[PDB]
Amino acid sequence: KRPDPMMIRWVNNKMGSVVAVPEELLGTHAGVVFGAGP
Amino acid sequence: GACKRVGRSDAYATEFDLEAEEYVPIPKGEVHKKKEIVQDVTLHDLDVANARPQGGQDIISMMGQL
Amino acid sequence: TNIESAPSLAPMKHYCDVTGLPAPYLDPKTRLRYHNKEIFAMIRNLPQGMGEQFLEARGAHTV
Amino acid sequence: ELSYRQRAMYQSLRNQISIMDTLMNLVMQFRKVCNHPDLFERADTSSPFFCGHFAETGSFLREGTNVALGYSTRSLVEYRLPRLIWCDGGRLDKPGPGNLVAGFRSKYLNHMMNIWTPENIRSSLEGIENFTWLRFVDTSLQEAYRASHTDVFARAVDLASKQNRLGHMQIVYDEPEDKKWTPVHALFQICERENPKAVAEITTEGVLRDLMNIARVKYRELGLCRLEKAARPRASAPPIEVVCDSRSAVIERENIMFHPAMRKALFGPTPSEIKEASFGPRPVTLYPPRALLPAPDHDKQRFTNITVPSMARFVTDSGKLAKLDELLRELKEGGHRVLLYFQMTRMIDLMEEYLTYRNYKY
Repeated sequence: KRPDPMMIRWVNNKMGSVVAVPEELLGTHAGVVFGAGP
Repeated sequence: GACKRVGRSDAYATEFDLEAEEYVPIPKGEVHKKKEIVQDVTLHDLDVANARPQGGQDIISMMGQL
Repeated sequence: TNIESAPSLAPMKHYCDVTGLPAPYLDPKTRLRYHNKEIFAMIRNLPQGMGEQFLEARGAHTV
Repeated sequence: ELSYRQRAMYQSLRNQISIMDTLMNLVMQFRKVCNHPDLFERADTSSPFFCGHFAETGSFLREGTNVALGYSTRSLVEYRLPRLIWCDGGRLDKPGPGNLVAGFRSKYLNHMMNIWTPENIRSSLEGIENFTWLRFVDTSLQEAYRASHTDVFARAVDLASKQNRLGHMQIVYDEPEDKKWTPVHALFQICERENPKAVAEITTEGVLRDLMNIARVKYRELGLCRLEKAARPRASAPPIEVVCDSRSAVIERENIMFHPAMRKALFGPTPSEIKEASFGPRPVTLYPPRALLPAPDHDKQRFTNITVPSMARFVTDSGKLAKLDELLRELKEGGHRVLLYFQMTRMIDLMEEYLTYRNYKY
């Protein structure tokens, strides 16, 4: 299943944590924090 | 800057056979009128208007109480 | 050019097909427009062919 | 013995023994209620008496699978007013023909001769003049003007957008070198710049943080947010309405009683607005920007007086069923699955509902 266009996902475990960003939000303002703005 | 919808013009009264609408004749005088009205207020009216939002400025007044 | 007019976009007023007076009502059975109950009474007991003549006076027809 | 629900109905119907005879018909319904009161009257989701008009559905068979649910609810109390009063200038604030005062008076009392308009304020902004302080209150002439013309609800919506930046300064500009710095245009907001509430939220030992939440914690710890409601209003009604035979009244009813801006503020941003804001190339501040409707204090009853019958209530509503529940749990631990025989066939259905609640097996 392809992930939701606008739910950014945080996951934390023994390895620490990560944030994963939908391909639809890269190139939006919400991508700017991740180095992937417009 | 005051304006009012007087109604719907009765030239459209048969736009439908029933609508929830109020149909009024076209105005039959001049479209423009100029008249001079000597308005009176009082210093208390200025108090009240400046003390609090009045009329349609304060709709939440419909709650009463506070 | 001999091609020279078009229909109005305004809504037309409604007149009684019998007496020409204004008509609030359209009869769903015969589709004649009528002024009042007195004219509705004559419309619903017209001689059988007459209904199409009141329509035809305004160029309307059943077919 | 009988549960109080059984006991009440049984007593009311056995009282008919004094009135009539029919004895067989009565003693049949004795046996009914003494088995379970839901055989006699089913407990079902219920609400206060509605003292109002609504549109009834006249037929189910004619209704079809797609139906439009209009909000039909209206008051039976019904205030007939002529349009001469309600629309044609008997309301003094409503400008139009006839009401020639209202249009002048609105402009002059709210703008021209109104002290809060920026041009008037700007003439009073120095020395001993009445707006001298406005340099040191953090509002601009525009915000002061707005706050003097908008009502308490609209002003509270505007507060929802703002950042308590003076509270953050209390965390940062601490030290003697910081001189407890404050922006000079906020100089008079002393109690915002110096307030324990900000510090108590940042310290890791939450001692004063907890001391400030005592009331809300214990309220919740007492379970009062979850305990069943012990009362509700016996009647409920919608607001009384003006009834006026004009279209302006119908528009103005919708503008006030179903006020779009208040409703939008309470219920928050619309889903397409959330989509536009999240997919936009640059950030945009939504309105309002959040749902300003509070959380309900009762975490289960929320904002309505509708009750749903509990299965625990159903169990205890029959004295036999309440007594049988202990016996069936004993019999379960005795190794027996449920096996019972009934004089009334409909009681088997209630036991199937009971067993599908309990998840015990036949």
